[PDB]
Amino acid sequence: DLANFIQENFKAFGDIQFGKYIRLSCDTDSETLYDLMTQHWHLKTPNLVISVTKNFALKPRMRKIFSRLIYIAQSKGAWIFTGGTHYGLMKYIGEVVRDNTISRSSEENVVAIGIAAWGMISNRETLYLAHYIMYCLDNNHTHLLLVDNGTHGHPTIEAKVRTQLEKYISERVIPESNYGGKIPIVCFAQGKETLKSINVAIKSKIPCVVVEGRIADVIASLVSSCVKESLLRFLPRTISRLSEEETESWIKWIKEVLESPHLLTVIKIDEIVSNAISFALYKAFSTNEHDRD
Amino acid sequence: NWNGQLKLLLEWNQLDLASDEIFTNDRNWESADLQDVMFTALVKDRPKFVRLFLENGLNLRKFLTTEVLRE
Repeated sequence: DLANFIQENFKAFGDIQFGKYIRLSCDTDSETLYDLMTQHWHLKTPNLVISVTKNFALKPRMRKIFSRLIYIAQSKGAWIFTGGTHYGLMKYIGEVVRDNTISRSSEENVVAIGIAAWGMISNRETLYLAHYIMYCLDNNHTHLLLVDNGTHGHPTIEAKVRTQLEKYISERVIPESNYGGKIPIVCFAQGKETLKSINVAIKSKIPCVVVEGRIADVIASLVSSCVKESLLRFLPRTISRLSEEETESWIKWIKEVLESPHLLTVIKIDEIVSNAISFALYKAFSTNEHDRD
Repeated sequence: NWNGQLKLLLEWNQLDLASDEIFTNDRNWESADLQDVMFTALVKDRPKFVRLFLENGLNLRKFLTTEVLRE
């Protein structure tokens, strides 16, 4: 009923089993999207995490860190945000989610809620409940909202609008939320795409967390000649591909990232993840000075 | 030719150095690349190297074909 109604407005979105996904072109109202997600199903968000990762090899500890992160998200009740399902770190997150549900079940659940574009994915049957068979997708994620309107070769088109939604939810006010009406929001960095999304995050006044071989490692090292030295140390091959002027653009982006120290937070080499997240949140709550009184 | 550089370090039982030099993020590898190295790794009783190969995306059930078991 309501679903068939929505298709007309968008100008099709069933469930795949072998969750529910929806297709939207672009410029959709963020308020309408959140309102629809709440109206149809789901519930309010005590705390939601966002992560930006593009293949990467997992390390013996990184798995522990992210498993702990997902366990905390389970404990509190949270939404996670991921981009697409290109296998790698995000696929590992999906696997951890799937393991957690069967491990515990009982009360509550966690949502991955991944976001990506129409074009990058392979063709699939269009509606009611079309089946799907495996540029590629992951089975673990519960729902993925579709973006990028009409494209076939456009890369990373959705990456813009995703950040937009990341900004909206914070603005929404809920009385007696335990955070004075402002739902918390935290960014976790695992490369270049994460760098740009960090600048967007900071411009949106969102605290971010960075692990103690990519831009994130350069940020940790930081803790002109400075930028170039850290860039050369972090990744020999990556810098060579980028042109000389692209390095000036990188200088500008790194300056933007370091502009405000209070919002950003850094981990240091079992509860380190929880402590870092809480610390990040606390710094934002302290900057305003309205919480001080 | 990172494969030969890896073979030499596989001969002598050296893990800590090998991880760093041959298993950084810049270069990539797949199971098809590592099958032969895995075979010898098993034969010569090099356990920690089997751990290192399994961590970095080696599908073990796919590697064990009946011919390899016969061998």
